[PDB]
Amino acid sequence: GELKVFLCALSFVYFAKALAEGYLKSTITQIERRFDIPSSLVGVIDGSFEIGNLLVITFVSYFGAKLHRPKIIGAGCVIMGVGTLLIAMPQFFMEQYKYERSSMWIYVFLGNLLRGIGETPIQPLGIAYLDDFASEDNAAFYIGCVQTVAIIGPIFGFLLGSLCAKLYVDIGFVNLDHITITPKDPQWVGAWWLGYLIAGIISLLAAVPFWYLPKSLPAKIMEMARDFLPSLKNLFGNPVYFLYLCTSTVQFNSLFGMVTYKPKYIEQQYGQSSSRANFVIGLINIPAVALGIFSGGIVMKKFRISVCGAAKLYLGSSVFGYLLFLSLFALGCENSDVAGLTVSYQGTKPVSYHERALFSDCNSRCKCSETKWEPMCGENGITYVSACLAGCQTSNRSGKNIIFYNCTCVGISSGIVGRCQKDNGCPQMFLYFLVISVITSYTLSLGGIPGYILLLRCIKPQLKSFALGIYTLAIRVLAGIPAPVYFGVLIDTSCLKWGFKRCGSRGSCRLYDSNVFRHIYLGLTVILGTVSILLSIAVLFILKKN
Ligand SMILES: CC(C)CCC[C@@H](C)[C@H]1CC[C@H]2[C@@H]3CC=C4C[C@@H](OC(=O)CCC(=O)O)CC[C@]4(C)[C@H]3CC[C@]12C
Ligand SMILES: N[C@@H](Cc1cc(I)c(Oc2cc(I)c(O)c(I)c2)c(I)c1)C(=O)O
Repeated sequence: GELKVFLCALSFVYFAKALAEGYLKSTITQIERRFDIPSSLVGVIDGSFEIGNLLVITFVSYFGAKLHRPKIIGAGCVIMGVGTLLIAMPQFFMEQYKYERSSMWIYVFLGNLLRGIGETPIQPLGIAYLDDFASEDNAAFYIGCVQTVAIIGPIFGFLLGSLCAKLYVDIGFVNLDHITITPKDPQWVGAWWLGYLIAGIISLLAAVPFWYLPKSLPAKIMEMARDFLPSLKNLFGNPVYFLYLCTSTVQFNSLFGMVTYKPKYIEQQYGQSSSRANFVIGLINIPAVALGIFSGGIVMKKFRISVCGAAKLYLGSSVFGYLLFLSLFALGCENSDVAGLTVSYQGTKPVSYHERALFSDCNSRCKCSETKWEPMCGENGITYVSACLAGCQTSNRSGKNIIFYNCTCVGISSGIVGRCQKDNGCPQMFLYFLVISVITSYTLSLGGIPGYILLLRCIKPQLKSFALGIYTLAIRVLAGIPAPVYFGVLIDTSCLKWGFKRCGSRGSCRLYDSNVFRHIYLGLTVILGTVSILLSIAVLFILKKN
C-alpha cells in the first residue's frame, strides 16, 4: 500500500544521496587538479556539506515532525539535486582545459553546501514516518532495508566516478581528435562534471513520489518554538536515550577511526597496494557490513524481539565483534628491511631513532636527495630509499621493468623498482586478517538495527524524528569529525620517513613502524569499543530496571 510506496521512495532517495556521496569522494582529487586550488580549499569543499547539514539538521528534524513530512523530504531531495547540478556548472563557463604540452570553485563549495542542507530531512523524518505507520515487527525490517541501501549506494558512486574519469574532461566541447594525452598521462583530467549532472538528475527524480504521498497513515511554528526546550529536556532527561546516545557515540568513535585507516593499515602492515586495499574494503568488507545491518533487521522482525531483547542483541554483537577484533593483534607482519630506517646498511636488525643515517659510506660519493622517496628492491633483500642511496650507476629498461646495476650498497649488485615483497608468512597473515575483519564487520553491524530500534522505542513517539535528528548530530560531531583526526595523529606518531611537499612542509608519511602502527591502530579501536560495551551494559541494566 502507501507504506510500501513510501518505503520504495525513501530507498530510492537513500540510493541517490549515497551515489552522489560516492561520486564526490571519487572525483574530489580531479576537481582539485582542474580548478588549481590548494588542499585547504579542498577540505573546505569537503566540509561545506557538513556545515550545511549540521547547521539545519536540528531545525528540520524538530519542526518538520508536525508538518507534511513526505513533502519536506521531497523538497530536501530537490535541494540536494540542485546543489549537485551546481557543482557541474563551472565546466560550462571556464576556458578549455589547457595542459602543458580560477574563482569558479566557489560554485563547487556552494553546491556541496546545498547538498548538506538537502540531505537533512531524509533520515529523521523518513525513518520516523516509517516507524509511525509500519507495524511493530515490520518497522525494524524496513529500517534495515533502507540502511542497507545507504551502505551499498556509494559503491555505485565510485563506479560512476571511474567511468566518467575514463572520458576526457572537454568531451562534447572540444574535438577529441586533436588531443594527444591518454588517461595514463599525468596531465589527463576526466569528465568530472558528468557524474554530477547524472546524480543531480537522479536526486531530482527521487523527489517526485513524495508529492503524492499522504501526511498520515491509518502560529503552530511559534508554539513549537516555545516547546523546543521542554522537548530537548524530555529527550535528555530520558536515561535510556541519553545512555544509548553516549554508547553509540563512543562505538562510532571506535568504528570511524578503524574504518578511516583500514586501507592504510592494509597497505602498510601487509604490503598491499592502494588499489588492492580499496578493492578488499569496498567489495568484501562493505557488503559484509550491509549484510550485518540487514540480518539485524531480519532477526528483529522474525522473532518479534522486544526492546530489552534489542538491547541484549546490541550488547552481544558489540561484545563478540570486539572480541573477534582482538584476534587481529596476533596477525601481524614485521617491518620490511629498509636500509637506514629499519635496518642499517650492513643488514643489522632494528637500529634505534638515533641511528637513522640516510647517507652511508657506500653512497657518500653520490649527491642524493633526502626528501625524495623512490624506493627500490635490491637483490640483497634490503629495500633502499633511492637507487642513488645504494650507489646505483647504470639503469636499463627491460620491458615494463627498470633495473639498476653497480649498486655499491647492495653488494656489501642489481635492484628493481618498488619495495621488496614481504616474504615470511605475511600473505597468510593478510588472508587471516581479511577473514577476521569481514567476520568482525558483519558481527558489529548485526547490532545496528537493534540499537536504532532501542533509540526509537525508548522515547515518547511524537519526539521520534527530533531524537533521530539529535542522534545524527551527535554521531557526526562527536565521532564522525574528530575520530579520523586524532586517530591520524596517533598513527602518524609511528612514522619513520616523512614525505615533503614542494613548499618544504611534510606530506604523506612514506614508511611506518609496523609494530607501533598495529598497536596504536588496533588498541585505540579496542579501548573505545570496550568503553562502548560498558555503556551498553549500563543501558541494558536501566532497561531491565524500568
Ligand atoms: C572512511 C572514509 C575516509 C573512506 C571510506 C572507505 C570506502 C567507503 C571507500 C573509499 C575508497 C572507495 C573505493 C576506491 C575506489 C574503488 C574502485 C571502484 O572502481 C573499480 O573497481 C576500479 C576500476 C578500474 O580498474 O579502473 C570500485 C569501488 C572502490 C573499490 C571504492 C569502494 C568504496 C571505498 C573503499
Ligand atoms: N563516508 C562514509 C564512511 C563510512 C562508511 C561505512 I559502510 C561505515 O561503516 C562501516 C562499519 C564497519 I564495522 C566497517 O568494517 C566498515 I569497512 C564500514 C563507516 I564507520 C564509515 C560514512 O561516514 O558514512
